[PDB]
Amino acid sequence: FGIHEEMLKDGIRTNAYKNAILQNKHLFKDKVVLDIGCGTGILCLFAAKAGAKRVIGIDMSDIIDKARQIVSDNGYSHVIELIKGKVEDIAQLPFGIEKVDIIISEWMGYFLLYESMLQTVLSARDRWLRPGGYLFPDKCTMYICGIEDSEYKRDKIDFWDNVYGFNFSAIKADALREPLVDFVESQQIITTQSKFLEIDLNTIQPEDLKQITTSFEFTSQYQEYCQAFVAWFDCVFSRGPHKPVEFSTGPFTEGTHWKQTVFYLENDLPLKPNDVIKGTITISQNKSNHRDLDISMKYTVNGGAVISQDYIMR
Amino acid sequence: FGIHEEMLKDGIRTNAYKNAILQNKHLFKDKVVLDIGCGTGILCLFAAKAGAKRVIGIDMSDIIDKARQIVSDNGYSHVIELIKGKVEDIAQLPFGIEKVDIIISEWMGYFLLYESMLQTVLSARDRWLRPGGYLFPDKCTMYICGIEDSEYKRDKIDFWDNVYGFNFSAIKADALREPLVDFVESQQIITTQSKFLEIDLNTIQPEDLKQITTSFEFTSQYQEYCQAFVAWFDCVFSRGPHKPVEFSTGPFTEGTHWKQTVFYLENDLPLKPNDVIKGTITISQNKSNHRDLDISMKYTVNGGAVISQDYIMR
Ligand SMILES: Nc1ncnc2c1ncn2[C@@H]1O[C@H](CSCC[C@H](N)C(=O)O)[C@@H](O)[C@H]1O
Ligand SMILES: Nc1ncnc2c1ncn2[C@@H]1O[C@H](CSCC[C@H](N)C(=O)O)[C@@H](O)[C@H]1O
Repeated sequence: FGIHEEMLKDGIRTNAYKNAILQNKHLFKDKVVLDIGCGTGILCLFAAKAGAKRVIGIDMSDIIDKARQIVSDNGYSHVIELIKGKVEDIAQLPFGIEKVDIIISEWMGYFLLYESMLQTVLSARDRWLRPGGYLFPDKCTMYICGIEDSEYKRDKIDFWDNVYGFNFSAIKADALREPLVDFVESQQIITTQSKFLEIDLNTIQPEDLKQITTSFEFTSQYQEYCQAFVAWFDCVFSRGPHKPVEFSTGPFTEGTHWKQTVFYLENDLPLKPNDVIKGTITISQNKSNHRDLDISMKYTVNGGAVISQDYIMR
Repeated sequence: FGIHEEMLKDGIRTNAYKNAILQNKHLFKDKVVLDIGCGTGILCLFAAKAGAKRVIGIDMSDIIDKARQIVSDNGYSHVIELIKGKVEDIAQLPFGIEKVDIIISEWMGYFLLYESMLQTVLSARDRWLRPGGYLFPDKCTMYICGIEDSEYKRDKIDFWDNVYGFNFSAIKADALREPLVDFVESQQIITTQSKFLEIDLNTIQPEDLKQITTSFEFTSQYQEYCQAFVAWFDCVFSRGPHKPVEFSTGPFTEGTHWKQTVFYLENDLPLKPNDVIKGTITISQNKSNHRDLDISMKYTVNGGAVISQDYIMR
């Protein structure tokens, strides 16, 4: 339903795709393009307008029926073919196509990896992408920093101490364990930013994602309390475009429907300028429900004792 | 997860329940209370504090495990018993309880009836409520009026005419068929209000809800275009409380998590003062997906020809 309105109205995201595709007619002319999760078909339309010989869109949604009408209303029924189905249940691609030159996908989830189609795209890549072929986009980088969020933490967390006079503190750890998807103001940031993960769709393998372990390090700029870490991702169309096309979901630039991801700390960190926060973040699917994402943090401040907190995005 | 944060933070709703319960200790003292869909247990806690002998909460959610801890942390483990389960799959109530004096429930959905627990409450009533017993709340009234919403209609509807130069108009009827749950400003209202439905939980029967047919009539106050109808409901704890307790989800009062429900019109209505809009609204569950709600409108303006529009809440 309205899920497609949201992405189309996400101007930062859609223009990034539009520019990467339409500015590179030379790369798209007469090629075979596969759009994974085509939805309403806007990306397919871009690729057709850019000169592709064939655009094959896959989507498991019933949106497909109306996407075909949109393709026809814009004159592309001979170029764009849409398939209702999960990518995993496609025997052959139509028209006897066996390899494709370009895969377009919008796979990125919240916190990049939450309920993402990454695995589906990697399988499509392994089954169909010709050697040397291109993934639009193909590189995503995650960043993390520390913020001051005293107001929002007292409202979302310490609310549970006294609810109409009752003690609801038994719920507090469950409130803390859920990362919040929300916009953060950049003036709340009180540390440098740390690139802590890069995902390269040209090289990554499916088993690399079973469990992600990574490191992060950032530096306090203020005498201040830190109540949360905030994380976002930048996405780059790097291989293929004549010039690289980029967009960010971070707080320093116009918002996107992914917002940012806020990880509330159990205990506020009192930070002095030049204090160093460094640790590891481990990301993996939840054992009891595979749609859920387990995120585990272990870090220190100036070598202090290890602080550890576990989150579940569900 | 955070669904319970939302209702607790809904002050209009929670205070209405708190006042109806805690202001009527005389009615609750030494009685047996059933809370349908108890969640975190706040309503159970109110009923216990009001003097109930026994409070039985039912919830099909795993929230129950933490709700039991909250009950214990507030000293009520001997009064409040919680059952994980659907009401439809409960053999006997515990402690050999066979009848109950009061049913509390928060059954109201969006547009009152969308994904509501009404049917579950009526079954609990028929199985367990003693003759003459009370339902908290027991009366809900729906209201509807016409609004000016030219800005939001051009953004949510005529957006589809031209999307990055492409014609997406094939989607426009699907955008119009989805009612929007959103807040409306009262100064957008340009008609009188029409009570079009009342639900009396003391008397209503399950088969009465298979298909609801009702009438509405309201009157234009301005020379203006009408782009949508807006609907909300008021809820009343009428039988039981010493004085009636009420709350509204309408635009003239503080917002609630139910917001209001906006029905965009296919064709704007040009209204003159004292123009009369009258018709029928038919509400029933969708044949192909029973979670969905079909809403059909047929109306006239000053006896003009019949205008009809169909909506699906899904
Ligand atoms: N395994 C899978 N196989 C096929 N489609 C999938 C899939 N997993 C998710 N999808 C589909 O991928 C889409 C991603 S939303 C992307 C929408 C489109 N690019 C636009 O801008 O409108 C969804 O519509 C969903 O139905
Ligand atoms: N058929 C059914 N049987 C038992 N519980 C149900 C049910 N249908 C819905 N529910 C439960 O009813 C609850 C309604 S939300 C009400 C929450 C509570 N009154 C509070 O203020 O926190 C949900 O938690 C849901 O799990």
